[PDB]
Amino acid sequence: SYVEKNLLSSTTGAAMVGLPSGGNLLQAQYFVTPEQFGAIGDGVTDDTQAILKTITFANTNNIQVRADKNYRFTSSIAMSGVRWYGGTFTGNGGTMISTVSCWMENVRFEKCYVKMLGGDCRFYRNIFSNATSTAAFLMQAMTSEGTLDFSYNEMYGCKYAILQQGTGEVMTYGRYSNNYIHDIKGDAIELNVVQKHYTEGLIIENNHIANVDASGQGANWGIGIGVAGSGPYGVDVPDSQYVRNFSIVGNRVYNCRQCLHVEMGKNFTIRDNEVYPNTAVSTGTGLTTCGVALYGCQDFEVDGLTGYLLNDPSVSTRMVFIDWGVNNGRYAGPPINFTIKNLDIPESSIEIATSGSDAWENSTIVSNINCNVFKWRGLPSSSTFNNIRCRSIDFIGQHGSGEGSGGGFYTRSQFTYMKWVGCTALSGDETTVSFAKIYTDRCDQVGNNFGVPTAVDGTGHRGPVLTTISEQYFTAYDEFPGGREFPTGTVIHCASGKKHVVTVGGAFFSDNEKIKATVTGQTYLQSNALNWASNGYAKAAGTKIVIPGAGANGGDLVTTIARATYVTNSLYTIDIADPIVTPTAENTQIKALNPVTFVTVN
Amino acid sequence: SYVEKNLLSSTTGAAMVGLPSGGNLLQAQYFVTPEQFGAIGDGVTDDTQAILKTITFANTNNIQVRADKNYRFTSSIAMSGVRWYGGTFTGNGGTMISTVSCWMENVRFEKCYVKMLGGDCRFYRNIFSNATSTAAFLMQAMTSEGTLDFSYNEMYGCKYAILQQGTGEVMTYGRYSNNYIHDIKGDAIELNVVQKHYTEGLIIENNHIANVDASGQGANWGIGIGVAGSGPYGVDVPDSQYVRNFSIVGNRVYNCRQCLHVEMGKNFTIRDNEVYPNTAVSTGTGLTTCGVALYGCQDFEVDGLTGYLLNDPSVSTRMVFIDWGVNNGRYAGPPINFTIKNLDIPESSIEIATSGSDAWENSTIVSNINCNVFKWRGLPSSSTFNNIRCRSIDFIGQHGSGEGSGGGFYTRSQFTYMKWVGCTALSGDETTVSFAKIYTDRCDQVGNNFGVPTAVDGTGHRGPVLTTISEQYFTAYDEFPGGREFPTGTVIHCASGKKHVVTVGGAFFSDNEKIKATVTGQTYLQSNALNWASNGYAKAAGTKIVIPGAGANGGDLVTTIARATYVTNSLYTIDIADPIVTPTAENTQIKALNPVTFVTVN
Amino acid sequence: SYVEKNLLSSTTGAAMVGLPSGGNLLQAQYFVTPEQFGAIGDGVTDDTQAILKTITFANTNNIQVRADKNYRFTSSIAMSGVRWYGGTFTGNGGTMISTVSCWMENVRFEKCYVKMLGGDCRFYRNIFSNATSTAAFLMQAMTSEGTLDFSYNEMYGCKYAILQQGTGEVMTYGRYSNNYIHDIKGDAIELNVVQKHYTEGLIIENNHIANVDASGQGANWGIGIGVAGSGPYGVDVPDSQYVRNFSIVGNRVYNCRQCLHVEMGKNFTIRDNEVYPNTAVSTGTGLTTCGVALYGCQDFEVDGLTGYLLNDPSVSTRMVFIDWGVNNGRYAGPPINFTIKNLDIPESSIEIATSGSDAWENSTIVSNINCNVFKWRGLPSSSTFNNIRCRSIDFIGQHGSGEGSGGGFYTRSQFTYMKWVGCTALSGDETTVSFAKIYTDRCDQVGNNFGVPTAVDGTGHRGPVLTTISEQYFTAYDEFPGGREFPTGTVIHCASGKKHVVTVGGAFFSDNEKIKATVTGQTYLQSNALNWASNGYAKAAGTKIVIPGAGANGGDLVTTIARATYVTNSLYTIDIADPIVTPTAENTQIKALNPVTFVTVN
Ligand SMILES: C[C@@H]1O[C@@H](O[C@H]2[C@@H](O)[C@H](O)[C@H](O[C@@H]3[C@@H](O)[C@H](O)O[C@H](CO)[C@H]3O)O[C@H]2C)[C@@H](O)[C@H](O[C@H]2O[C@H](CO)[C@H](O)[C@H](O[C@@H]3O[C@H](C(=O)O)[C@@H](O[C@H]4O[C@@H]5CO[C@@](C)(C(=O)O)O[C@@H]5[C@H](O)[C@H]4O)[C@H](O)[C@H]3O)[C@H]2O)[C@@H]1O
Ligand SMILES: C[C@@H]1O[C@@H](O[C@H]2[C@@H](O)[C@H](O)[C@H](O[C@@H]3[C@@H](O)[C@H](O)O[C@H](CO)[C@H]3O)O[C@H]2C)[C@@H](O)[C@H](O[C@H]2O[C@H](CO)[C@H](O)[C@H](O[C@@H]3O[C@H](C(=O)O)[C@@H](O[C@H]4O[C@@H]5CO[C@@](C)(C(=O)O)O[C@@H]5[C@H](O)[C@H]4O)[C@H](O)[C@H]3O)[C@H]2O)[C@@H]1O
Ligand SMILES: C[C@@H]1O[C@@H](O[C@H]2[C@@H](O)[C@H](O)[C@H](O[C@@H]3[C@@H](O)[C@H](O)O[C@H](CO)[C@H]3O)O[C@H]2C)[C@@H](O)[C@H](O[C@H]2O[C@H](CO)[C@H](O)[C@H](O[C@@H]3O[C@H](C(=O)O)[C@@H](O[C@H]4O[C@@H]5CO[C@@](C)(C(=O)O)O[C@@H]5[C@H](O)[C@H]4O)[C@H](O)[C@H]3O)[C@H]2O)[C@@H]1O
Ligand SMILES: [Mg+2]
Ligand SMILES: [Mg+2]
Ligand SMILES: [Mg+2]
Repeated sequence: SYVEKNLLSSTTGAAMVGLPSGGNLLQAQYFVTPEQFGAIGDGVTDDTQAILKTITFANTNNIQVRADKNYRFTSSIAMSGVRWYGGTFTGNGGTMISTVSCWMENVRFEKCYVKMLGGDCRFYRNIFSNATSTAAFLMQAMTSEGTLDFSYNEMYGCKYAILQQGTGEVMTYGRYSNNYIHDIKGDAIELNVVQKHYTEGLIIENNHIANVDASGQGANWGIGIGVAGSGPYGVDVPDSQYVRNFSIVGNRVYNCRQCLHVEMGKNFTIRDNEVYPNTAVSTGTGLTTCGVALYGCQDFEVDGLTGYLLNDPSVSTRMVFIDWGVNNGRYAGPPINFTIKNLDIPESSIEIATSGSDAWENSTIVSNINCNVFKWRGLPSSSTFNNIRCRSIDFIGQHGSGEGSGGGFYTRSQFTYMKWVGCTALSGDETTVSFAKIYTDRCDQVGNNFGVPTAVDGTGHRGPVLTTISEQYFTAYDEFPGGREFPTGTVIHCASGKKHVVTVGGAFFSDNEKIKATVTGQTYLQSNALNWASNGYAKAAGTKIVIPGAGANGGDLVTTIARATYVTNSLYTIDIADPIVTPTAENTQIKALNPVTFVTVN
Repeated sequence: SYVEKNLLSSTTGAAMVGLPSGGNLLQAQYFVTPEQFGAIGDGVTDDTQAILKTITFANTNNIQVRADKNYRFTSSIAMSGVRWYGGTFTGNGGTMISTVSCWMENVRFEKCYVKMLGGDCRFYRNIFSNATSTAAFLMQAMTSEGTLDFSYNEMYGCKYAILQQGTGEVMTYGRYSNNYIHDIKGDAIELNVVQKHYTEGLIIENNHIANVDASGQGANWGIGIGVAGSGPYGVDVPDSQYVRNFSIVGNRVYNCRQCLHVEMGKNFTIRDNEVYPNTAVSTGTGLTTCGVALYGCQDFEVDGLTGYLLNDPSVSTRMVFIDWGVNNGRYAGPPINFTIKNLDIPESSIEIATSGSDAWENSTIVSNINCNVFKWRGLPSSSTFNNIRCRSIDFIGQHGSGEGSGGGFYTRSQFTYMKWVGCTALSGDETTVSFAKIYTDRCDQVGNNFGVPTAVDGTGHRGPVLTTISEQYFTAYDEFPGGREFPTGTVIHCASGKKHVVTVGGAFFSDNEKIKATVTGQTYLQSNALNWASNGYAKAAGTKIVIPGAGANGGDLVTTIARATYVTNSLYTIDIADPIVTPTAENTQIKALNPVTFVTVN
Repeated sequence: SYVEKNLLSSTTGAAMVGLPSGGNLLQAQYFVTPEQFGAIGDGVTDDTQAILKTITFANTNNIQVRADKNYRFTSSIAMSGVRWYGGTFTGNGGTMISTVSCWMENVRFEKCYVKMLGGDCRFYRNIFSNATSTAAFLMQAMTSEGTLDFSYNEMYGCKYAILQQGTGEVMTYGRYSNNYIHDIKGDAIELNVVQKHYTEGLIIENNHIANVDASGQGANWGIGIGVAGSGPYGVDVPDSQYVRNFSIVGNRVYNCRQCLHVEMGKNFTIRDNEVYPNTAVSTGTGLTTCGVALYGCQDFEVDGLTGYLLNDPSVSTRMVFIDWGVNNGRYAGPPINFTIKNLDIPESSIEIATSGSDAWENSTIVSNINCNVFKWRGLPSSSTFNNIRCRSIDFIGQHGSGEGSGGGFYTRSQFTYMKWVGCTALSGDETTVSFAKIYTDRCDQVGNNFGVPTAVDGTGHRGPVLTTISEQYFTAYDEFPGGREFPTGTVIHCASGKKHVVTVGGAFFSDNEKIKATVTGQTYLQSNALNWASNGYAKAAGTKIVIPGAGANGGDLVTTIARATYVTNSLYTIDIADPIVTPTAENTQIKALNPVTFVTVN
């Protein structure tokens, strides 16, 4: 009347054991484990065949796998339809596990990698550690269309972490969110030639990436997050060559040679990312150091960016780099129809190369920027520049050969529009801007601390020649205000009713100016003739001046007034931004860099 | 000395089996399974009663349920306090499972739906598939106050996915985050008449929604994400009728007739959503196609929007639609106190209808916009418009009957303020704006490529009559600059000291202008008399001109200069934006659309 | 031939039971449970020793723990390397569980707290309820370097929820995301003196916090989210004293005395948070009520803020408070190099106290703001103010002793720059601004509804004395436009060619103005002499006026025209913003607050 030794060991033996529910143990087997198929789980014993039987059994009976041990395996394993919770797989270094419609949580993939081959796959709260394959999580040549949620995983110690190659069946939708990827030697997330994919959306969001160092590795290795469509680049190539409708939002990329990269992307947004590039990592892989690098892209925004470069600024300050593509050594595919905005990168610089044509429109917006150098090439059909705080401007509109990517390639004889509102180029006391070849038919400009010159490409080609009057002042006195630069066209209205019109932009310094002798290294000047605390002979900080003979080897010294008139040692004094190089003798003149001409009415 | 066959099958039988811990199997029963209560799990056998006993046992003993099979059930199941992990429920199509204070993970609800009835409920990493009930996840007539975290679930194949009806006990807090909802025939997330709910917050964030097609379904079906308070609409109805303090952030809604909808919302934010409306889906359900539709709302912002419409633009370009509500065929409840900003939707259009009164203030801000048509009705007590790039402006301030929602209903005789700074209305070569009925006491305007006319509603009612001078220019020459439009009040300062004041805004074209004969379809004009490459007879691109007799049936052709003066075939030439319709003979005049009048001082 | 009673109970007994896989029950033991070590799980029996053996066994054999019951424990438990799923721990109130490299999910920590001591720890989907210890989740004196993911947990009923004390080994990286913290009596998230920590990043994002009420508790208790570096404060103290490179993004903090707090932070961002402060909670703990409070911080942005205060506005409207630090009763450490932008807080106020020096630069940006009072102290080396909508401005540049934090401490004689573009100070009909001590060398200002006066700190010290002309108007008539305020320097161009230049800013009211008698409480005035519907004697709403003798005790009444000229009862009428206090007799004069002086040319 007792249970037999046999039968209890049979495939129905658990049916003999009662449980508090009133059912039996056989009814409690909601899973299988690899140990039930012979796995040792010691991380050393070869468990490959045990794993294969588990997968076969789970597929055939549609039963989830539970595991907690460490399964050493030595050759490829194919999985289809499996739900797997827990455990560690330990490959040879780069051994492959393929998944079709697989759901995996709390798994550690040690010294191996997962290759997704199709279906609806889901990966949560896993660890991918120490892979020596090209990628730790690979999407390539899928045999059926896929969707993917790849979220809250941690990946480290590998080469590429997440890599997609766009051959095969399409991924229609993918979310890559809240992963933690660190201490790797390839890209953290690279989606290569995926223009056909992600029709219903690609979203790469809230990933935290740290220490991407591809030193000594292959070409292009070491990008933080990268998305690539298909060449050839070109302003008019078909929409189907581009990766479209995707977003890269809220990620953090620390200590990486090139944090964010897109080429041949269209209709996309790069929003609120935080990046810390470093010239010193991924040595030899050929990447241009920066936070955001975009090539040949159209119809996109960069909206919100923070961080700074970790290397010394003398090596690089490049943070935003928006450029043409290249086909076989020839530039092609200017970026067009884009918005750069809300960047908070005061230490770091922006470089943009675009274009404009009669054959297609290009409308650009740059807005709400805090940066270091703002460097720009190209003349869109319309370009607006609003609330840019920068430390210098390096700007050429219709740039020619030798003046930047695609110089000379396109021109636009039709209506060309530009606007500059509320911008500030200022570093300490210096306002440092350079503008050229702005062949605009209309240019509105207000609220800037500088004037923007526009140019004419052949007589009559941009309408009547006009100068926008951006500054007008009132003085309670009649004498022209000295020592302060005014652009051409500036009007001064006097309380008496007189008015001055500036016909050659510049500043007034009397021909009777005399300064005290100077010595090398001196950063102030003192008056030996005129009253610099009068309005007519005043000295305004920010004004560019020339001190004859005071520069290197007796050249003229061009400098900036750093502090306006004050009295010390009973003399009128100003400070200059650059020290005297060659000493000057008593009663040397000082002059404006740009001497004003004005006319007076009444 | 051997175990009996009986007793081992008893409810304590597992106590006889030793484990490596040194305990017994009975101590390892941390869960129950449905199979322990007779469930077959084959998806075909009716397991309803087995499921009910499981729920009873789990509730009574506070023990979690584990499952992995497929439980066909055929009538309603009520659950309270249950923690359930895994398995598939398969109903008849719309069979109900109710939950009170339930926690569910990794469950598939197939052909059935969950109805939440109260407590603190949590749903993670579930699938809701193929429901034929009205909603797949329903909140209605809760019998106790609730909180809800509904996150990282996938829902598809249903009618409504998530639906709340606000009757019963309140949901005090709810987070709906990171769900994937697709291929449905009702709304993806609809919270209807929930003004009493969400005192401690409603947050709808980072959901990815795709393919919402309610064609052939009931009224209003097919909204992407919708939130509704209670009628009647009205500017002064009680705060308690509104859904308040909620947020809709970071969602993606692809291929949906009306992606985001709020009515009777107050103190809310719609931030950084990406939407792709489509006129072709939800045929017959009566929705206005767009990305964001807001009715009767107050104290809100739309901050950040991307995407575009999937249908052909000839059918619709409507993306943002902010409008009054309607009570029984009468408009009521103008939107007031709102901010529209940071929209990146260059292909798509914005339509806003508001109002202003002496009885209440309405302060509006529209800022940092990239859009197609900007259409506006209504005159707030203060309205600011900053850094708007658009392709046309269609604007009426105090709009009357027949000119938009609520036209004529309210007026404001007190101080009314408006500002336009740094805006651009431009499509290729055309600046296309229409303004009327701007009855402002002060209007500041700078940095725009157009002038904003203000109007007076009865003599003296807006102070002395002033025209803001928005443009002033300098010329090195005395002749008036030809061929370029200047608003009324424009001042031209000459290097000689002369000045021109524009007393009737417009452009100068000499009465002696003669052009060569033209033929139908021609898009250029050539001079037969004057030197168009002189400043006085210049031709600026963007200027609107009239070619007598060249329009349809010999009407005048109003067009725009597309390219300023150039020489070809030894003649001064300009391009026009619109082709000649009716041919013109040699020595026809060309004129400004708006002929200038100016006076010259000196 | 039957199984023995013994042996089946042995540590290998499960090996005798067959399963459908063909393996045995021993191979299915992927976990241990506390009941296998003697735990009763009734929440009452002391299970402390049972828990300790479980931890020992799990550590020694590297096996996960599963649990579902309620384990009462009574003294500290140390855990290292454990993977624990499920169950409830119930301490004495504040009993400690320590973790080193622990992974915990679906656990409830009742009346106890977790103290993290190092390694890589992970906490998901847990509940921390009713702790009476100082904190429910404590990081302090870690014995090895840590990383932490603390996400999707719920915490309530405690004192501090999450607290870190920065002594011991560093946390190199931490993500605190998507938690739900409510009904607590300390801070929700407080990271105190952690300047050495988070080299690879600190990210606090998408947490929902509600009801933080530290009434009756210790000093500083009741902050929503707080991050603190190390004193002493000071503009030039070493970088190592600051918490750096962190972010506080997307959180919601409802009903809290001080929602967000940072002191001694550098290179950080506070982005898109929603906050609802309340003066009534945390009574006695000494916190300044507001949404965001920053002390002594540098190189940071506040980007995006919504919400409002829950108390009556008469008690407080303070929402943003950016201030110096304090060392031993002396202010020190001005905030420098910061950007305040994208704030949508129309009901609530902003208070900023900064500084500027020759010894270091300070570049500030305030942009795209909707607020109530905008209060500012301090004169940076460069400061820009763009698209600020506010209800009043309270501004002093180089503020002195008694005029705000750090008044008098620093001055900058070198180039000092300021810009105001497109700002609006307006409350109903009143434009209420106060500016002083703006000692700038250049100040660009356009598109505002007010003028910004700049000042000179000693003759000659800011260059020639200039007034920016911010407004110019055109009139079709010659008479000066009456009843409307114009800043000094305003130019009016007449259609006749005449021009008026405003030499003393103000408004024109004729000396022949006479009004009808008034009575107390009256809010309109009526003309008894002049035609107020003429341009020369016009009355513009918004103009500040003086009614002699009409204020309290026969003082002059200074008020604002609320409605421009209209006719009622056959008399020219205006409305005023403030009622008559002391009655005035027939034929009293009305005057401008600021009487204009102008000169006319021609
Ligand atoms: C050096 C290089 O590194 C990676 O590529 C980088 C980068 O260097 C490259 O320049 C490119 O950079 C992008 C750039 O073009 C674009 O302009 O900008 C992007 C930024 O947005 C840049 O990222 O792409 C990067 C990813 C490697 O991907 C790359 O590999 C490729 O070249 C080598 C030749 O040197 C090989 O030819 C690779 O070929 C693949 O190799 C696998 C493999 O595992 O062997 C094949 O797979 C299969 O066959 C094996 C055989 O064994 C069995 C039978 C088994 O045991 O199971 O099956 C195995 C496996 O499961 C099978 O799938 C692939 O089919 C094959 O395509 C080629 O990918 C290079 O190393
Ligand atoms: C056509 C319509 O579709 C949905 O409503 C849509 C939309 O059409 C409608 O216009 C509205 O649109 C909103 C609009 O008003 C506002 O202005 O803008 C919003 C955008 O922000 C728009 O969304 O709301 C939308 C949701 C349906 O919700 C709607 O249903 C309603 O009308 C029909 C009549 O045609 C019914 O009267 C519905 O009544 C509910 O029906 C259920 C039910 O299951 O039968 C009731 O429940 C219970 O009783 C059954 C009986 O069986 C047992 C005993 C059992 O076996 O267990 O219990 C069952 C169940 O568990 C019980 O709860 C509800 O109580 C009852 O209210 C009504 O909802 C319509 O179909
Ligand atoms: C009142 C106060 O509340 C908290 O501190 C608040 C706040 O009041 C304080 O002003 C400060 O505020 C910050 C402010 O300075 C800065 O400027 O701005 C920040 C905003 O960004 C403000 O937050 O910090 C806040 C957190 C408490 O933290 C604080 O505690 C501290 O003071 C008291 C004295 O009144 C104690 O001295 C605390 O000392 C700690 O106490 C524990 C303990 O549990 O006893 C010690 O731990 C250990 O020893 C016990 C003994 O038992 C065993 C043997 C066992 O049974 O296992 O081990 C136990 C435990 O496991 C051991 O760790 C700590 O080592 C010790 O440091 C002191 O923290 C005060 O209550
Ligand atoms: Mg777009
Ligand atoms: Mg608000
Ligand atoms: Mg920074």
